[PDB]
Amino acid sequence: ELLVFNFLLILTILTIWLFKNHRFRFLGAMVYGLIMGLILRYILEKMTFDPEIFFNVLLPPIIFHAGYSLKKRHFFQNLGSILTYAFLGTAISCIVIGLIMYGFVKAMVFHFTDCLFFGSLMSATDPVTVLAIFHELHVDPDLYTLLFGESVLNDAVAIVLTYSISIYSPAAFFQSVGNFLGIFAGSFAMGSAYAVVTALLTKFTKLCEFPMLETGLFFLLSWSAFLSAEAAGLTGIVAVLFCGVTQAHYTYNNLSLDSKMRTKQLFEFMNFLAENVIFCYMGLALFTFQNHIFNALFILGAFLAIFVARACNIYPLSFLLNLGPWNFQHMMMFSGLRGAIAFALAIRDTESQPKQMMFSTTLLLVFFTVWVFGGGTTGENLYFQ
Amino acid sequence: ELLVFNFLLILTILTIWLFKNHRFRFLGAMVYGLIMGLILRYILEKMTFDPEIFFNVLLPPIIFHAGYSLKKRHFFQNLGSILTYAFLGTAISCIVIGLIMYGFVKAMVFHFTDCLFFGSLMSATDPVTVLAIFHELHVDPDLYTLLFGESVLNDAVAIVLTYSISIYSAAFFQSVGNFLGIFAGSFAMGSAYAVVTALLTKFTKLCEFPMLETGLFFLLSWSAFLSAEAAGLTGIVAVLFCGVTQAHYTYNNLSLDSKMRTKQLFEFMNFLAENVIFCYMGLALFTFQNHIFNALFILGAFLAIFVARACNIYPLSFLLNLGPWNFQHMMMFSGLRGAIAFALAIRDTESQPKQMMFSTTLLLVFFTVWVFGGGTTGENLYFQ
Repeated sequence: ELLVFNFLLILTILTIWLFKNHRFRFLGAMVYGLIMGLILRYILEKMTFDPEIFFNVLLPPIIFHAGYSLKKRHFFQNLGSILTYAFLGTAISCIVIGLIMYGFVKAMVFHFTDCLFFGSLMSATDPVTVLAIFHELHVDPDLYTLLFGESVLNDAVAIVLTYSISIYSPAAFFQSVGNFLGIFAGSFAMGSAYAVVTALLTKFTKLCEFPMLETGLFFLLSWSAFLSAEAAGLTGIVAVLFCGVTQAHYTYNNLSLDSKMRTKQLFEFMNFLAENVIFCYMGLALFTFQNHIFNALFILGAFLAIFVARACNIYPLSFLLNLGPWNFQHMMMFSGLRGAIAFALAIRDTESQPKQMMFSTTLLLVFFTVWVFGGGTTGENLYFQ
Repeated sequence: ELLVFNFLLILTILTIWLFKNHRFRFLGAMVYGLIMGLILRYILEKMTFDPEIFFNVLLPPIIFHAGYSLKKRHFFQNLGSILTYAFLGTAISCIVIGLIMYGFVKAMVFHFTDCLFFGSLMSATDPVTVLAIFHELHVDPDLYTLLFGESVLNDAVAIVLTYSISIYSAAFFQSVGNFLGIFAGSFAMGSAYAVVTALLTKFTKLCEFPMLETGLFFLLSWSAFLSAEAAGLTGIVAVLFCGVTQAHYTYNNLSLDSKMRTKQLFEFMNFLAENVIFCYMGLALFTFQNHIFNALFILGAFLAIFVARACNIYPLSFLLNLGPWNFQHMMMFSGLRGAIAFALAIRDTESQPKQMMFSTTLLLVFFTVWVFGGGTTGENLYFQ
């Protein structure tokens, strides 16, 4: 694994250079999915040293900046809608299984347990490209906050919800519900406890006179909450650190006054390496030869179902919210990408079932298809408002 | 392994507490490492998993800040004096081998090639505690910049030199060329990436994109370390140290925004050097197969400790007087032993079943020298 890491960096200068050079083009690392892969089709196994378990420990730093960048402009404005969109994860899962179940059934003119697994897997929605486009336009703040809040909550629900399905074993349905509620409640309680401990430590003790000591303690205490989840056996490790929203609510504002900018720059740099996760999408598309061995003709069943499922649970959910404004226009815009986190779930143990491989293959084509919406976003923005 | 890192953080949290309490204490974090091991001793192998190759990849962030923190106030006034201490690593190894050679021969009442490894390894000296004292007191700026000079340079020299004599087996001539060739190639390739970084930020306008140039600087600097290892050029730690020219040119050209961020970001990882400071007791209490020897050869090495830092600086610095120094800084150079020398002793730590004595001996050296470092303010007032 000597020069394997070098290839990750070497291509990344090109990714950095693409953003600066192609700043005004019609339309960064996602472009290399087609051209770059074929040249190396002939080190392939080593470029695959990528360990799934270690993929779920470099993601929490990505999640932390998402929860550390809240502007507190939606806690009393659109928080209720976001909490209403917590049921969207259940809504997407129960509707995706509605159509995809008939998909492979009509293929033969195998169990239902993995059908639920795919539905909960696809529920993640992280339109980072759309959010970046909205931010640079510095417009529609109401849509900016509401969409961003929905994007960081469903994936947190998705990771917790899919685990209970994987351990479903009959009745025993309430056992899976208890595991879902227990893990999610435990993740929030213990995860926020470390943030509270960090907040109270810097609220009374006059440690703010040492900018590095508070900076180092802040990173260690925040990372300890994520680490403690695996030690105690409580799963949802991604959701544990995501609950550090209260960390930016109390610890940031209490007495820092110097590391306020330092915390962002140190942590956004970790989030600035999100192209590595972006690069990993195409990496498993060709390097992991066995992963995409099937590429079966089940795409059309998932292609039609993945958009109609989102279509049939955005307006009805917003219709209920409208009973108790919203411009009646934002629901069309809502339908963005299909989740950055989503890829990691499809690579869980990678061969548990014969169809476990083809879920990743279907997900790979999703990333190669839905990303055109990110490019066709400026035109869509001016189309409506 | 999931909960192994968790126990490292809690003891690392207490390090911040110790440095918080010590504003006026007579005086270090070196205490909790010993205390933590006793609790677990009275989980063992899992705590000290610590892959040997993985120690050399968490080390470069420590070296990078040292080369990036230069005040550019020494290359014009004491550059020659500091470069004269490039032979100090060899000069220390010239006399350390002599005493250690008689240490086991007289005790016996292996071969001398192992003495070379111990002498080259011992030449490292990074008295980070000494620099912290001078900075807080804000005194002796000439002494502060001179001490920082050889302290960080010889660490790279020790790592590159010990490899040549480790494979050395007349045959001594090409070992020097191997040592010189790697060191020469480290400066070329190591500064090659720095030149590329410098020219990119001076011609193309990256000043308007501060969110992007910070990643570019980190990626290019890191790639210098990765390229050296992959290409087969050893002394990869020295290769990243050859990026000292980034602070000379890249840091000053057109950043104007990330100047502070680049310093803080890399210095933040250097603040995580307590893990290196804490990996001693992790291996000094839990690795029962490693440190169980603790042979009665410490006195032979301990006598070599003081004379190594005396038989060289007093003669060599006398030569520099030919072309003041007040004769107080002359004796002050006998500082600490640093923290980089640990990794050279753990190079798979299994060359021979009985030769692992050097790993045992080095661990006691850190404890013995640390208490000497604690009583540094007393020597500061006695001399100056």
